[PDB]
Amino acid sequence: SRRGNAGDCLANPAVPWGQGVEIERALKQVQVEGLSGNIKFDQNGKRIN
Amino acid sequence: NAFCSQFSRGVYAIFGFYDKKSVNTITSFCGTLHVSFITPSFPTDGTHP
Amino acid sequence: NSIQIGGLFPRGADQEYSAFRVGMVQFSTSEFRLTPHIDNLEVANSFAVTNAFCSQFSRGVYAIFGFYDKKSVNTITSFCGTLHVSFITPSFPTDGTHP
Repeated sequence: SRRGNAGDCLANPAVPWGQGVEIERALKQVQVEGLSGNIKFDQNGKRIN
Repeated sequence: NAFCSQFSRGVYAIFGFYDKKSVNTITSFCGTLHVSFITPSFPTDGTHP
Repeated sequence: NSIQIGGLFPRGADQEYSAFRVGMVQFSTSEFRLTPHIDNLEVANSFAVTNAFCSQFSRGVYAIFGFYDKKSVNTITSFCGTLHVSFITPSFPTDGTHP
């Protein structure tokens, strides 16, 4: 919960926030079933299986 | 400006569509501000975080 | 008077920036003068292309010189068509018409 204010997108220098690294690792490590079938991801973000 | 509006609001992920004339605007910003982006559009070629 | 323009140059583009200074010294006049603001960037990073663009629209430039790649060609044409600023470029031409 990054309740610290994100600010604008035009930051000099633009700075990330390291809890964003936490989010995509959860997003890639999801294997559920949906309308198309087996939703299995890669490290890239593309679908496999 | 619709991307920077929601990043000024503060979000954890963004769902949305892109097109051919806007795909590199997306894949640059999500590499920079480390905001994950889930989308049903055509697959980008390359290894995009 | 002195007018203000913006410059977008790739890192590794040594000769063109050298060719940019030779053009300014020769085509200078005594009456009206052009003032550049040079920026060096990666050109494939469309964030940095956007970041360099809006920084120079904050300066209030009159026209912009710069390059673009395949990654950034849509970024410029969507901006210059919206923000009504002129962009002069030696890059490959855009297919279709863009103001």
